[PDB]
Amino acid sequence: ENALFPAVKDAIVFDALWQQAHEKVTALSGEIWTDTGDHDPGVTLLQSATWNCSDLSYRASLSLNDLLTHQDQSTLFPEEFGPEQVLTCNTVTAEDYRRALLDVHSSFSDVSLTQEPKEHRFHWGNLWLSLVPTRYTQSLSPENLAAVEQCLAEFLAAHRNLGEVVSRITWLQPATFSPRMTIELADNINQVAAQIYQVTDAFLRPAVARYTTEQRRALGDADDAIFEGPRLKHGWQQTAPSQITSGGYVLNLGPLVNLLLAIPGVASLSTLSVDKGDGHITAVTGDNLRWQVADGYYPLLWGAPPLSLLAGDDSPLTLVRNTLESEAMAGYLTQADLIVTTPTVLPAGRFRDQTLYIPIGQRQPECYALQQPDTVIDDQTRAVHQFLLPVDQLLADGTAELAQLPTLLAFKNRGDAIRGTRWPYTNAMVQQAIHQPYAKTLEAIAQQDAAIFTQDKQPVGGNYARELDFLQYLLGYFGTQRAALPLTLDLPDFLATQRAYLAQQPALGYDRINIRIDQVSALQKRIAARIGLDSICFADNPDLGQLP
Amino acid sequence: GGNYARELDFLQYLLGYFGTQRAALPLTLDLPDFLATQRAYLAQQPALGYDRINIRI
Amino acid sequence: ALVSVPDLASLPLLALSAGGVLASSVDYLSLAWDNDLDNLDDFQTGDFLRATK
Amino acid sequence: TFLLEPRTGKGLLNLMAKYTEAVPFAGHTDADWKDFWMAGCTLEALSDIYQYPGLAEKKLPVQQAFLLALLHLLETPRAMLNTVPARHRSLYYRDLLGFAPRAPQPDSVAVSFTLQRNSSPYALPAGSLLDGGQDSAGNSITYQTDDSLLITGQQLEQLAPELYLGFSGTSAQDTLSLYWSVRASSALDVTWWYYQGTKWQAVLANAMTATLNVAQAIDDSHFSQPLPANTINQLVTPVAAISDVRQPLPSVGGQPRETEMAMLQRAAPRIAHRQRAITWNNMRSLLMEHYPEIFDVRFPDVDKLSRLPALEVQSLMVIPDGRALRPALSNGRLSRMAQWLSQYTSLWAAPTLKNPKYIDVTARYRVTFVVPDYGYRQLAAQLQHDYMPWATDRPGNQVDYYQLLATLQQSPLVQSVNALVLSHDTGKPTSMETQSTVTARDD
Amino acid sequence: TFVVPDYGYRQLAAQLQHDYMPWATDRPGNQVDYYQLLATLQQSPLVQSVNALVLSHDTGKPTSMETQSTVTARDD
Repeated sequence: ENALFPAVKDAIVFDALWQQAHEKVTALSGEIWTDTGDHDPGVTLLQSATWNCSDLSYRASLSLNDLLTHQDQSTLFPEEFGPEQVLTCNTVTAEDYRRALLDVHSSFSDVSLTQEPKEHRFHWGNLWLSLVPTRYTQSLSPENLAAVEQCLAEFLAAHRNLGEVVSRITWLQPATFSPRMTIELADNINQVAAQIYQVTDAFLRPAVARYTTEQRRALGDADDAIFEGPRLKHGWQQTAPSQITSGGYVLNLGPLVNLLLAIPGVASLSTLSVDKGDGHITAVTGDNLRWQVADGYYPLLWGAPPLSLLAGDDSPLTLVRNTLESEAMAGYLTQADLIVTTPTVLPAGRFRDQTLYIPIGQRQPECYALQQPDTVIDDQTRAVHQFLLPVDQLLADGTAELAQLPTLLAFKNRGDAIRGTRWPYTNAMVQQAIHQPYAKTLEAIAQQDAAIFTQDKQPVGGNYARELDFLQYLLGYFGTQRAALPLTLDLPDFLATQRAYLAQQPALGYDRINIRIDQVSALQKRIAARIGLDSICFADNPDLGQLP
Repeated sequence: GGNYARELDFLQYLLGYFGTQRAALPLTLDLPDFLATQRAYLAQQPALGYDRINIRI
Repeated sequence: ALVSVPDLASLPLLALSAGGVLASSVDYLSLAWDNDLDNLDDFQTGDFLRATK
Repeated sequence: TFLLEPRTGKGLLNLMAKYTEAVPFAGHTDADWKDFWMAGCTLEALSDIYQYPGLAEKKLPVQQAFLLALLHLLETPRAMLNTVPARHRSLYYRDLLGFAPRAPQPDSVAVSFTLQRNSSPYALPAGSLLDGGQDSAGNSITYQTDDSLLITGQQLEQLAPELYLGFSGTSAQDTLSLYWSVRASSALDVTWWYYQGTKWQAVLANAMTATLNVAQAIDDSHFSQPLPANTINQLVTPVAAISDVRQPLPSVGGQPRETEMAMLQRAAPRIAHRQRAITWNNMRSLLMEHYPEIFDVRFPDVDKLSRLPALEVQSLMVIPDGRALRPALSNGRLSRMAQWLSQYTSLWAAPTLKNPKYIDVTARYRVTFVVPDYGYRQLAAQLQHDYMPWATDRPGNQVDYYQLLATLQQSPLVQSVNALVLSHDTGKPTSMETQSTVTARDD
Repeated sequence: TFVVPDYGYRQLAAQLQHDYMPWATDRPGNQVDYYQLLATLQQSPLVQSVNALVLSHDTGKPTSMETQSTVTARDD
């Protein structure tokens, strides 16, 4: 509850207000209105108006989560105005296609995105791409592989900046580089072999870390660092290999305090003797340092874990003694997989709002009025009804403006007024039928003096100016600025241009990059709202606008 | 159920009184005869001090 | 206190009827904050208002 | 700032004067009720009494006093309601979007520890609780030693054996510890050619037997002020080696807790740009966000952007501040600036940065003075200060003629100007700017 | 290779000499393992990447050495 009430509780409680009013009338008059007891009628009227003003002040405290709820919308802000849809994240334009692609294992590692290497032009520049599929290259894709390929195709359709879509995808073939080592242990099996498989597999592909946003902000960063790149449906990446090169790369491990130090981590094993029991992938000169040169196609391990369980094993585990290994390590003792999904942010509203107003005349005691309407009173008991009418509507305008501040400070759907204005009476209330044969006339006065008048606008009433002031102030949130006043356009279409430019702020961040074919290419509508047009440039359905 | 492990934990802790240590886990024996071996090794600690010397027939 | 409201009621009267159950001068602005009133006339002739201290 | 409700009791009274004319003075006929509230004064005269109550001399018709008391009461919920949109903005930045004014950084100093007269080389552990004044709030701030060292008596002969340097503690196992205070550089390489087991861009200062410190975090009412040579001793005194300990220099960096206004000012560009360099002024804003030496960044010309050989180099001019007059920053760091900004660009961008060109412009005054020669020098220094604001402040690329006129004759020692013919390479009523240069004004 | 020149060799030599003759200061093995010395070296915080650790006793890299009449030691 950001609510102001313990802050203003010593300023809204009708004794402070009554002494402020009483000193005011003691100052203004003072030798005309000399008696101020509770027996003069004007004192009672003024203190009743003071009670309604204190009501209006108490309504104007609580609370900021409660004043802003509309009536029916679950959240205060639209969820597209939340983080990771606003211009904290982006759509991908850096190397971050990598981190845009290392989350789709739910329905694989090492995306490499680059450009065409100073040749292979079309001869009158595009991009190339490079993937290793590791856990998509399976038995489960002789035909699912084509569906994965077209999902990649519509991914690349979804991410295509201003020019130069990619041209080559380059599926990258394996090498089954499966080494051989022996280790030795002291106490207690089939779990250490599964962990050794996990460590040797995770050593090949570089690093993939996927954090929950609250898991990551517990590690000690901020949301401007968390909400950076893509909209990750899973996790938060931070890695930057690029293990893929173009000369094949030497892939290499294994020192006393380096690449061989991630093998004794398994909490059973002593020192080793490691061999490379294959000849397809070469080894550079120097085996006591042991770099193993690849040539532009990626290594895998043994394939199946039953291919780790031949008569000829590749990891014998001596204890003193056969130390056999079963398929227990393959089905279980080996699962380390979780999944992350984000609902992207929700705040909650309350709506303790109102339409209730109590007029001054029924605060008054039962010897003046509340008599039935235009039947029993005698044209002077109606005179105090008309005396209290401007005071009642000035007390009601605070209620009316108060019940429009969620749509006065609105982004998407904005109203057509500056402030609030309400007729302060009700059916089954006496003071409506008394004020009846001019009731439509004067509420039309206070309504047009608060609206912006949708057609040919208010020329000297600066309601058209004040709406642009609202637009200036709200566009100043998003690091933008209201377009300047056209001295040669129409007014209402310019106003509809500006409010729709406000209403799509998080959408207007993406379409600098990744022009989809099915919109007006909202960089174009960014320009088309920098100067006020809005022919079709918002509500994107029709054609025939201002063409780029 | 590591009750077989926990009994060997008892044996380790009690054999640690007498300056000895529980025999390591055989990966190739039966379990119950090994457990009966270990508890009888605990049960004769003061007797197992003498017969380094003075083999009686 | 758990004060019932009557027909034709008001919070200065509902604070005097809650300040007699507790004998502690329960200062009507704290009644509308403790019971989550909206506009100082929210009670509807038969609902209860809880007054502590 | 932005208000969310204008129209005070003047505006309310205007609305009320429009409003009450629709009501007949009932019981009587052909009489507006607006006559009742506005009898005695006009609208503006009544609003004047509303601002200043003494304009009524304790008398006016009591419905007007009633109404002004009403409006003075109604000012209060309007005042609560004008406190809404700022709270809306802060609610949107803090609750959503998780923005926060970031925490301050700790200080770092280097203290020297000269020895006693003749005791021994004495060892200090890491974290020796060096003292650094009291506070701004009233509890003692202390700094701690980052690393253990020994204190031997190493003094410093001028810049006896070293490569470029010399000392007066030449012994075996000298274990010398220096402190350097140097400007930014390009990471040179030195050999330090002597041997220790056998005996025998500009800097700011040095020290001997020194070790860097940090601010030991316990509390604060500072980090807005670096400590100015304020350390003279430390906590509990070793008599083993203190004749003195001095820091010579201020602390390295405080970077205090930012204001909420600075937090909003950090937050609004970071939703203007997406932490990306896509178009122009993504580059300007992102590059001035990260390097404070950059005064401004200008852009290439519009038609130059609109030529059929799409340039594919994305050049943009960077004017530094010298940290003098007409500054030009070293090319050894501009390639690193471009390389830093390139990882936040798109692909196929590769932008490059240039020191500007400097075209000084002269013009002669021929001006009369008030009340001789001194006025020319004062006017020259004044007019030279405000046209190269990268010297001191934080301009235009062009220079206007008549704006320079109205700049000159408003000066309090200037009587009357006669002829201000400009000269670039020659005519008076002109201007000058190109989008590859930065103009300047001599004389 | 080192992180961030020559100084790393001297610091690594003193470090690696300290923990293999613990009778100098502390309170080891008779043998010296190869890959355990690997995983001893590349975990050092100034060590980037090791290339070739050929041992020499009297000559081959992926080996060990101990006899039950001697105590091994490690220079360099």
